[PDB]
Amino acid sequence: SHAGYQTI
Amino acid sequence: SHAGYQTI
Amino acid sequence: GNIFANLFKGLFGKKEMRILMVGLDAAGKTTILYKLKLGEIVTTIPTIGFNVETVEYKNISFTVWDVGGLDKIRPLWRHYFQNTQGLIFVVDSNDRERVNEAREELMRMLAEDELRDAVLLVFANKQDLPNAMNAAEITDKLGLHSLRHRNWYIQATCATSGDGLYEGLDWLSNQLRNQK
Amino acid sequence: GNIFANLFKGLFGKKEMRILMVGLDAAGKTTILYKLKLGEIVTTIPTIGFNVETVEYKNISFTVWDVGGLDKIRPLWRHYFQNTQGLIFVVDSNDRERVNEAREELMRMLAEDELRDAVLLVFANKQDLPNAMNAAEITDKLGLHSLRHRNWYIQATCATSGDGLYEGLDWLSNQLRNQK
Amino acid sequence: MIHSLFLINCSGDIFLEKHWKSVVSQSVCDYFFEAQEKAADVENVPPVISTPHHYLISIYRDKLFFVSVIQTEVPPLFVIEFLHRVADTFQDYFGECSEAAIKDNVVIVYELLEEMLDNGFPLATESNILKELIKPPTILRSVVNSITGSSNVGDTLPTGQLSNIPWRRAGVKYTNNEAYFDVVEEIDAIIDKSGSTVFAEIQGVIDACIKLSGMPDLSLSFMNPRLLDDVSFHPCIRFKRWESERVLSFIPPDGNFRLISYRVSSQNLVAIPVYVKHSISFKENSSCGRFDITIGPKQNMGKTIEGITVTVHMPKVVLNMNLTPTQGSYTFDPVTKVLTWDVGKITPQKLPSLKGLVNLQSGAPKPEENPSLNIQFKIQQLAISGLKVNRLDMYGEKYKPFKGVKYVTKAGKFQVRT
Amino acid sequence: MIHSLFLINCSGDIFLEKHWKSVVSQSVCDYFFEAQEKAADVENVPPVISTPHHYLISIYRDKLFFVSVIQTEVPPLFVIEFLHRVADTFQDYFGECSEAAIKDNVVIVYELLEEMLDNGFPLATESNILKELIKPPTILRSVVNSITGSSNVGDTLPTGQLSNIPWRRAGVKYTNNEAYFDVVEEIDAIIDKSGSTVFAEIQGVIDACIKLSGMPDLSLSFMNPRLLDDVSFHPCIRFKRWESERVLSFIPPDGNFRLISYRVSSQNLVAIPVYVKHSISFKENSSCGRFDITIGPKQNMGKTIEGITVTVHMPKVVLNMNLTPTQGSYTFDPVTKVLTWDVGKITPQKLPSLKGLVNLQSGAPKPEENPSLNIQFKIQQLAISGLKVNRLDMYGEKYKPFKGVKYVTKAGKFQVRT
Amino acid sequence: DLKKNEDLKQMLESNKDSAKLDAMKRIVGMIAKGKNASELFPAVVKNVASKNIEIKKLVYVYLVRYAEEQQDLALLSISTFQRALKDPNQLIRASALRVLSSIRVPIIVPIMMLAIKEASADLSPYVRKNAAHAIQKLYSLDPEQKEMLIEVIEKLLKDKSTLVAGSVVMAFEEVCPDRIDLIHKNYRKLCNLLVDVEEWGQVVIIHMLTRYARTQFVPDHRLLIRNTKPLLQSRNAAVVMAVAQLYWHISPKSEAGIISKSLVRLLRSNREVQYIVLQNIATMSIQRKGMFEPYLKSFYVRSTDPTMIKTLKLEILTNLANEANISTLLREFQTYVKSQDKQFAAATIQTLGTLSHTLNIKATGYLELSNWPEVAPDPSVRN
Amino acid sequence: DLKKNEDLKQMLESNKDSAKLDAMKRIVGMIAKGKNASELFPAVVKNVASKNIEIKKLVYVYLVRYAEEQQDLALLSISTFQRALKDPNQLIRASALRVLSSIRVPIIVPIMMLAIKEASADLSPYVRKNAAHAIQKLYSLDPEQKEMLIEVIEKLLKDKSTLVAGSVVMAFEEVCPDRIDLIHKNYRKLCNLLVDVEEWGQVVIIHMLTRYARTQFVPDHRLLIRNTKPLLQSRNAAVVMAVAQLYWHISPKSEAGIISKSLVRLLRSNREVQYIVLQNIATMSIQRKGMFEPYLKSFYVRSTDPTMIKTLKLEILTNLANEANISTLLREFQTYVKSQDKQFAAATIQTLGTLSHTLNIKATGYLELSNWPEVAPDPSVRN
Ligand SMILES: Nc1nc2c(ncn2[C@@H]2O[C@H](COP(=O)(O)OP(=O)(O)OP(=O)(O)O)[C@@H](O)[C@H]2O)c(=O)[nH]1
Ligand SMILES: Nc1nc2c(ncn2[C@@H]2O[C@H](COP(=O)(O)OP(=O)(O)OP(=O)(O)O)[C@@H](O)[C@H]2O)c(=O)[nH]1
Ligand SMILES: [Mg+2]
Ligand SMILES: [Mg+2]
Repeated sequence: SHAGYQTI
Repeated sequence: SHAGYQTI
Repeated sequence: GNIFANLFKGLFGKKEMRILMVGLDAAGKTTILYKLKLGEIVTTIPTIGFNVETVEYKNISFTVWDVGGLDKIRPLWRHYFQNTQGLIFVVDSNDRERVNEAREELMRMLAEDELRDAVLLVFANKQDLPNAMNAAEITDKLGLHSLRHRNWYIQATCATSGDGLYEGLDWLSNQLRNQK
Repeated sequence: GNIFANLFKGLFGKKEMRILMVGLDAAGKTTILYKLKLGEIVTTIPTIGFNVETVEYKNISFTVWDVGGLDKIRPLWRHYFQNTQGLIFVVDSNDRERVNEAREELMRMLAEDELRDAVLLVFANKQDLPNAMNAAEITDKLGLHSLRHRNWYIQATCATSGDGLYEGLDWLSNQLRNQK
Repeated sequence: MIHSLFLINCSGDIFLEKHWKSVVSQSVCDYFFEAQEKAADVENVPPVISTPHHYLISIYRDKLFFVSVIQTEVPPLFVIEFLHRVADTFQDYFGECSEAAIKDNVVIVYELLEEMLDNGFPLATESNILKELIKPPTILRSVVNSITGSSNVGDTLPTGQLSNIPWRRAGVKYTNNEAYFDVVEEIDAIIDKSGSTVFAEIQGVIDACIKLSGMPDLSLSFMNPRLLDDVSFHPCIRFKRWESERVLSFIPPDGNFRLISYRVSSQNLVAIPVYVKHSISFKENSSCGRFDITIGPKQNMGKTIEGITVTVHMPKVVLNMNLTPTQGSYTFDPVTKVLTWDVGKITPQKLPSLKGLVNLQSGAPKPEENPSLNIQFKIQQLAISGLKVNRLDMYGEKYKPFKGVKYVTKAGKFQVRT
Repeated sequence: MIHSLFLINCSGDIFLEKHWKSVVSQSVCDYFFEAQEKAADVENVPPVISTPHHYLISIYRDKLFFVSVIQTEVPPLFVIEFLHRVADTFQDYFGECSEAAIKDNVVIVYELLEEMLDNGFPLATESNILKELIKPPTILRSVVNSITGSSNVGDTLPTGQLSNIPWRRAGVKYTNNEAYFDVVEEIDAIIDKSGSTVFAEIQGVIDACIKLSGMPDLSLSFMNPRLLDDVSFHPCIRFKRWESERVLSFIPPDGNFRLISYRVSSQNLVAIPVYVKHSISFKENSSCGRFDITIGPKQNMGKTIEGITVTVHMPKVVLNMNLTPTQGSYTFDPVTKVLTWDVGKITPQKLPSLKGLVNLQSGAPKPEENPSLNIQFKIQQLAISGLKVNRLDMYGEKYKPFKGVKYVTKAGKFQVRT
Repeated sequence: DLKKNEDLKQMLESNKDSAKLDAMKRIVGMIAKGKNASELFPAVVKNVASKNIEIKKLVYVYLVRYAEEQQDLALLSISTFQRALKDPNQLIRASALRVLSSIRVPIIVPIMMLAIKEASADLSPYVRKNAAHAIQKLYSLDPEQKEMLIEVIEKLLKDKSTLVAGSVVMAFEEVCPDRIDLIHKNYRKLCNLLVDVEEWGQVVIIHMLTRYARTQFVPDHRLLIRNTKPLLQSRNAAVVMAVAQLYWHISPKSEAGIISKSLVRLLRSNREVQYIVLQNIATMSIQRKGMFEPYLKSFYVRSTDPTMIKTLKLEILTNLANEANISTLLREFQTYVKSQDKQFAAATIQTLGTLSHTLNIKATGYLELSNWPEVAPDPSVRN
Repeated sequence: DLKKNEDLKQMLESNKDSAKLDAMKRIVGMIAKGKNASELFPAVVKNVASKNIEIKKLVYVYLVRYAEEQQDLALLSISTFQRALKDPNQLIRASALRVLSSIRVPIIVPIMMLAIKEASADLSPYVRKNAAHAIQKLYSLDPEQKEMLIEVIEKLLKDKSTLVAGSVVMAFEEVCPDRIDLIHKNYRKLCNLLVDVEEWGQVVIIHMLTRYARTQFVPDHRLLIRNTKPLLQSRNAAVVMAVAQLYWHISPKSEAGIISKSLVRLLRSNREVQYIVLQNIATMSIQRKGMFEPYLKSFYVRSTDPTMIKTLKLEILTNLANEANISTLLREFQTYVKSQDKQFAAATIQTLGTLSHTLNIKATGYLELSNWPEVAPDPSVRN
């Protein structure tokens, strides 16, 4: 689910 | 256990 | 559907009785029910509806319906007539003025076709009061011995002590227990 | 000795707490205990000895010792100091005349080395009476906030309604439950 | 009435104690021990002993002294029968009344004492109530107890306790319904040195083992009612029927118990089944005497006599004895001077007899009289008085249970001179 | 306020009813149906309808009419938002708000209505309380229920209900702690027949999925604060920090919820990623017209445009259409006169286009104006306004949870003329 | 089917909880379907005393929906509630109060009256919240208890928790819309609490305070306005509108412009909201055209708009049209006329905050706003 | 061992019932062994409130035996009994009464006084039986409560069940041996009940009635005697003797002979009985030699007889010797002299019913019998 999100 | 007793 | 499964439950305890408890206001019904259930006597107020509670004793689950006797709600009793095993009628042994009233309501209970199979147990309650009548006197006032074709018994009681309550159940146990 | 066996019991519920309940005469202790245990309020008399009873709540078996506060028996409390988890001190929020007395007995409880690990829960009971002081007022009169090095909390209560009683257990649950 | 109870080991030791009213100092037993010291023997201890404070009442049995402590006047027999009853109870629960049995079952024992006596006055009494209040210890029961917890105490009153028939358990149930009556007669007799009967009387008892369910009513009829004279009746018996009909109708307690105790009418003479021929002699300062005894069937009823024990209590002059039996086995006890002869039974065609010489103490004086002999014996299927049972008739239950009756004649004290 | 609720199937049927104050006669819906009959379409039904008695307030959505019955004056929006919220709740519990979902879960549905509205005034509200009062139905849960009994109702009050943070569940626990922020921008635009932008504005919303345990405090910082103008804040947000620092600090509710809703400052111009070349013609009484449309990347931000749906609402004169797509799939609806063209995506090197002729009704008059076109489209990883998030900083918990952020620009209504 | 009715009764009679449960679910379903299950009341009601939390919850549903048809039998099941009311569990207490208070039987009115007083004194705010709602019920059930309930309401108004305040205000608004002297006592309190009060209470409170202020004002005025301000950013359209309302009828005219920005963003929501909001905009713009004109393009009519919406926007465009924008709007109107929606085209050619104006009909219970008093009420009451 | 004492306390403290049980069994054993377990009292007593019927039974044992040494701590465990006293289970009630009544603490006297009154009013006879015993305890604990207890006793004397009557009479006999006016009220009643009364009560009642009759007699007299008669056939030697006693001091002298037959059969029992009975025979024969002479041979001395028994029989043989049997008895005496028991031989060469004469010492509490009154008491009291 984390795929596609940028780390911030 | 009845052995030895007479019937009455 | 294992027959033994049922026998198992039966021997592990599995009987039950539908018992309707009716009487007049301040007879002591509520008190009795909870003393049998909890053991202690609880603070109570006049009952409007009913308290149903089950007391397990001698492997029998006695379900008792604490139905209030106030005139406003009294007619209600008829909605519990269906499928009972026994009938407990609690009487205030000091309330001389309403014994006949109690008798009438009891006779009305006894006049119900639906209840013809129920056993009748009468509690001469409040024996710890100085003006209380004894069981024989109560029997005479109620005319319980004039009853025909019905299985009945009177038991002197004193809910504040608990006396007569297990005794009542013991009698019922024997009448309701056709077999183990 | 299977560790999981213990964990099983634990998750199936298996905590317990030793709670000593002390206070002054007519504080309302007995009433509270049985209302938590049975739910109903039972008829009571002055306590001479003690009533121990266990109330299961939130997977914790709270064992409560209803120890009477009458002067004749009051010294007794010392025989329950050993190995407790918590201390409940019940206060009559209307008995202004003996609040200081209660405070003194409480401070004596608090002065016991054996009880230094116990949490202190104070019940400001009888909030349904018109002269009752509120929790802050009781706190001030008792000086609970002057207590040092001890885990404590005051809870307003009203045993005739049941208010504050689960709340008390909730607080205790959090203080005693270091982990699940 | 009874303030406390001490069990005294015959070696001189306070085995076990029980207090009902207050803690009685163990030092009180010093007086018992004094009396014991001043007693000729363990059987010669005075049942009632007065001390500076408190009276001691005791019963000697099973090599154990039951010693009770009494504060105020109480009819001695009240105490004696109660105390005796307690000892009987111990035998019922443990199978044997002995210290060893108690040592293993101390807790139960102590509890039984608590149930039986209430602050000095009897509470639990008859076994058919007590057995329900406290369940007796068995192997299987202890197995159950290891699982469900050590529960041997009932949570309700035995229904029979409040009934008009307290000696019977309520709700009794058997699938194998049966009842037994053991009519045992007792031959108690004094025989002259000539073989003539000095005194003899037949006593008797009818024991019963009842395994009948529900609320049965047993009724006994006898073949010869006239033989029954002084007859004690178990409390369960409705003596009015006995009085007007001479019929034993009653609701039996279950388990084992004595029903009838009686004396046989003296109008008829007692048949003595055993005769004793006995030649014996002693001589002043002699190193040797003589002994020749023959045991045989006098009025043996045509039956075989069995279970025979012959016990002679010899004088101090006897050191040993060169004596040989024709039956069973013979041993001399030089410590107490006793001739123990195990006869077993008398054969119709061959008699038990001891024949030989006596090793006497040279220089010791001749006994003032020849030593007496006690003999135990019995006969199966024999009711020597003639008392037989005419008929047993059970009412109130559907069963056709075993109705068994047995007749056995058993010797009581049988003492023959010289 | 709200006396009753009726769910009306768009076919004209009373699907389900709920009464809070009294039994409202179903005949009241005759007025609804009348209005429905007098309505141009299902979307043209007046939200508020007055009847002889009672006022009806309704919401049309998911092809279902929620019709409520109001007795006395109540602010229309109070009712509308509440009622709307109910519909959203149904989607939360069943995954879909539809009659079919309800038909299967009627009992639960009815119970939810009971919890949410108390005698006409809202009681249970936010999902983080309601989810605890009534557990949502799942397969695994129903399995548990078949064993322990159908228990989905809690026996205590959700602790958070009495806390100062009612929108968050108490005792939240995760092992996989994470949080997501989906910044979705909305392009709502009116395009002139020449391709010139008549009106365009960027709206936006930041959705959040919170899986953080305990009582965490999330804080968002933006790359360009000045883009944010009219901004609605979820009640959990401590606007004072927003006001003085412009930082979104708050204790997040868990689960899925909208956090920020906002309008992009009008000072900056809206980039329009899609242009529409469209040649179309009609002729008075002609059997044939023309159609040629090309969809392409205007201000496409250097990104691929995807999820494209092109919908033209044609005039009644059109009978059929000989039109071929260069991309995806195209279908004409002669019942409602609609050109459905599934474009999918625009290739930088190849444009989606429909080219062909229109089959017109001979003898029918020329349309007063050429038909308009609505287009859906979106771009992954794009925050077309330029609004990006500067930094997420969590306090109060030990975790180093996933801090994910996603930027997607999605078209709102995009209408282009001719 | 009478046989099924008997089977339901058998299950109700049965001591098997699973059977009881099934029967109740079937029954509730029938309630939802509008079926007449009143016949089962004598039987169902026996299970009101059941200890199975799930089953008795279902029973409460049945009971309430048929309480008004079997009043006698309803009477005959009261005690279990009255006793349950004193259970030491806040959840249960509340639900007990609710279902108790929902029984519409004249006979048990005095019982409930007592229960209300007890509920108001409950130490937990959760119950107190429920007490407020119960008051509202009792009042509507029996208007002759009003004075008693007013006393109770006043007492409830003295609480500090927002969990209670919201509901109490609502109860007040309905039971006793008059007696504003019961409000000023807590004016400054409520003015601060409002921020933390839950959105549903916020809507109610705001309307109440708005009409309050119309009679009290002609520092405290500004307190109201100041604390209200932040609320314009609320997620709840109803709140936004309520706030807008307040400013519209209370704010200094020079500050009024602040709300139109938010009123415009409300137009981005769903069609019901749009419908109502547009009516409010159209109504407002009559007096202040300058508040909406800056956003003129937002009122343009599109092809997806429902005729009634197209009409409303058109009506707004009507007020916002002038010589500085008529050159654009007429062109838009020409297109609108060209549209196939001839009803709209014909209309094109011709081209606060409550129910009553949305109907343009005085709605039931409509409170009327007063004009600013010539002399303000004595300030010692916290205005 | 102090460590073991600690372990016992740990088990007492432990919430494991098995541990508690084991500790209690160990403790009871120590009680039986005479060990000082008073040190454990503070701990053991906590378990007095335990619901484990087996364990609490054991606790009662401990508690009572150490009640007089830790009076303070005993006080500190009363409530569980007082509450248990009202439990609706006759068995429990009785045991509660017993263990309650057994606590020798001055402080709880008034508590027990109340309990006694309650116990006397209990509808079950089982409890009433226990109440009688409890009276006896309380009296001995505190003699100053006597008048109160007398009232209670009188009330108990009015019962009809034999289950109660027996014990009550005993309590009377001890607490109030005087006040024979409390007996005549139930004279005819008791005279009939006696037959059904349990043997232990029979003994007590008979003695009471015997001394009663000595003051009342100088139809009712014969009632006593007549109903008593059957009892001679009792299995219980104590009863037999009690009956014999009664006739000896009450029966017409012409009917006295009836008991010697039974007195003789008592000699068939065990040595304790024989000892006592022989003393009674020897005592009686002094006045009536003809009652035993017919059974002379039964008094012959045998080799198994203990010296003290040999002596008693010899003493009886002394009284029964005369010229019609001296020719036999002297020959028997010669043999007896020839016996090795020289103490017996030397004695040979020289050749009612209560403790006091068996000691030949006035025993503690010995009641004295009166002589027949010259004038009988007024018969209206049922003599
Ligand atoms: N003296 C005395 N009072 C009793 C006894 N049993 C009950 N009471 C009292 O009688 C009063 C009425 O008792 P309830 O149990 O409420 O009577 P009820 O039969 O349930 O009355 P309804 O609910 O109106 O049907 C209470 O004050 C009880 O404490 C008793 O045995 N003796
Ligand atoms: N008004 C009021 N009375 C209460 C409340 N709680 C208990 N009581 C009453 O206070 C009295 C004393 O209560 P108990 O529970 O016996 O007091 P206690 O603390 O156990 O007293 P001791 O046994 O002497 O230690 C009883 O009459 C109770 O009914 C309360 O919250 N309000
Ligand atoms: Mg009642
Ligand atoms: Mg107390």
